[PDB]
Amino acid sequence: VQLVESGLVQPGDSLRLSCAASGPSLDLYGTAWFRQVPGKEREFVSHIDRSGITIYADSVEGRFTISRDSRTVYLQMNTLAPEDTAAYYCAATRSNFYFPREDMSYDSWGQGTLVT
Amino acid sequence: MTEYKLVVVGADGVGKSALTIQLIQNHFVDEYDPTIEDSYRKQVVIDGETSLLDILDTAGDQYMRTGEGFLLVFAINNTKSFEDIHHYREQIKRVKDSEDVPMVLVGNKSDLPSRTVDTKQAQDLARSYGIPFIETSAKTRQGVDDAFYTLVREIRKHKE
Ligand SMILES: Nc1nc2c(ncn2[C@@H]2O[C@H](COP(=O)(O)OP(=O)(O)NP(=O)(O)O)[C@@H](O)[C@H]2O)c(=O)[nH]1
Ligand SMILES: [Mg+2]
Repeated sequence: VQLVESGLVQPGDSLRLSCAASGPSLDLYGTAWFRQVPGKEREFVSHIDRSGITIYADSVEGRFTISRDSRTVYLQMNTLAPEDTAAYYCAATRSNFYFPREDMSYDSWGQGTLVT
Repeated sequence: MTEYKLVVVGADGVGKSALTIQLIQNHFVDEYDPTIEDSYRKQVVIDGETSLLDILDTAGDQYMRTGEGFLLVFAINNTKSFEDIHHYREQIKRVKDSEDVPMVLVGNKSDLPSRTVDTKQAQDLARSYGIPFIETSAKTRQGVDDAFYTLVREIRKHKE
């Protein structure tokens, strides 16, 4: 499956990211958002499983909202702070057994998007 | 979300901690360190549905009555550990006053060349109980996902 993602914002402002998918059996895929501060480790942000259950990183719990068009996954980002400046990546897997917060569980990835 | 209580049982040194640590940490812990009782709580996605996984890593009765599913572990180069299996099964069924407990048989250390228990014997014992048998290696990760995945599926089927 192929993933396509959709900048500068004030502290307390909002922004929407989109992850468009294409390929065989799109309905079997679970999708996660990861982010990366330059020079730092990639960190989990949020995930929506094949059945529609959502989970979030404690740092964005209640601030961000992942959703899905019943073929695109969205990351709604609100009340942004300096600590949210990073490169954002969506990732997906049709695996029947995986730990969703681990980047090694995903074999399909978006090209990235820069959020400041 | 749905929550699964898994208990890993077996004789001293069969690899109960090594299997648990390879599953949730992706590394092989080559060191001696016997266990009293360790527990881990992780979110996992099973067949497309996120659930909470509780894994109790035991020493080789209150944990047998709490657990919803049991991983019965033996080491292929340890004959006594294989003989212990029918005893752990009988204890769990007695404690839970049940003959309907989700269980999976695990033959660990498959990477080793000094086997003392024929795999055919473990397959026939598991088939006599109606339970799955998985050959595993906490060192190579062989069958590790299959063992925990199969047991979660058995607990889920029983819960419905
Ligand atoms: N080659 C190999 N060594 C393994 C494997 N699993 C465990 N070991 C080794 O066997 C030893 C005992 O493993 P460990 O996980 O501590 O055993 P345990 O069942 O948890 N013991 P206890 O009941 O004392 O807590 C360690 O040296 C470990 O590295 C395996 O699949 N292959
Ligand atoms: Mg141990």
